Amino acid sequence: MEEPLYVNAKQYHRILKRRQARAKLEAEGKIPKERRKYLHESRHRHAMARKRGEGGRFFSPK
Amino acid sequence: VQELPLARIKKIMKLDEDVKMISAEAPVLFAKAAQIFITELTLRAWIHTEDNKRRTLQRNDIAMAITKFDQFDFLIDIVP
Amino acid sequence: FREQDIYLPIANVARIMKNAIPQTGKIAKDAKECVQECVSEFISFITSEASERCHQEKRKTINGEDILFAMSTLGFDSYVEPLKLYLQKFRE
DNA sequence: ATCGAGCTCGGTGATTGGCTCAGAA
DNA sequence: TTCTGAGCCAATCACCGAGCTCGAT
Repeated sequence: MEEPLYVNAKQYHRILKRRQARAKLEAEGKIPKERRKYLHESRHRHAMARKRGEGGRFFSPK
Repeated sequence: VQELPLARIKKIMKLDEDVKMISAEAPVLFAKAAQIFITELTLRAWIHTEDNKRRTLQRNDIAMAITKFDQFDFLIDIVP
Repeated sequence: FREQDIYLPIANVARIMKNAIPQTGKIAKDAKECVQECVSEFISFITSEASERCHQEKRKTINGEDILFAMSTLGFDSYVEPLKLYLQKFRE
């Protein structure tokens, strides 16, 4: 991961420092390495709870 | 009419420790900028979907737009 | 750091994505996930230039001019007016 | 004076998964 | 062809925005 003027001239130097910023966050802080299947325990329990119509969809009146 | 969470745009800017106070107008500009960005990225990627005769836009469609436009050069180590 | 703390909501992103295309069209999940990452990089990218130019002028608050200037600097000079325009129909 | 960080609070749309067949392969 | 994976529904609740107080420029 590295290159010189083989990228937008205008943009070059920023990309560079932003590489630094991330390489920091990675090294130290917390950048989630992988995506979670769901985001909130409760919205999962609620989606699991909902009555479902035909086709695995939610429902609607009749 | 369109929208995007202003609060979230902020939360994202403020990931940087160098970035301390932020004006009100800023996220508001960014809402629209991101909107134009997301809009004109997708637009470009879809060409590559139609080129290939698919009806589903996919990750690699995207990478193929990034590589074909200088203005998007800054996403290189975002999408390998 | 949670996902909700560092990306725009996915459905907000898809919504817009879906507008950009044939109404009949489809979009991969991995596609949406991807733009979502990008847009977050785009946000951060303009900022670090703005933060540079904004602290370079001995100020402490990133404002309107800052962004727009950063955008000219990085080749988004095309976005500049339509924002300005859209910047006169929401403020006072 | 103005203009932002950081609370709190209440109103609301993003989040969510199973079945089906577009459509990627 | 085979068979993987996106769209489709709408009810809860985390998060957003509109009010605040306070301390800075």
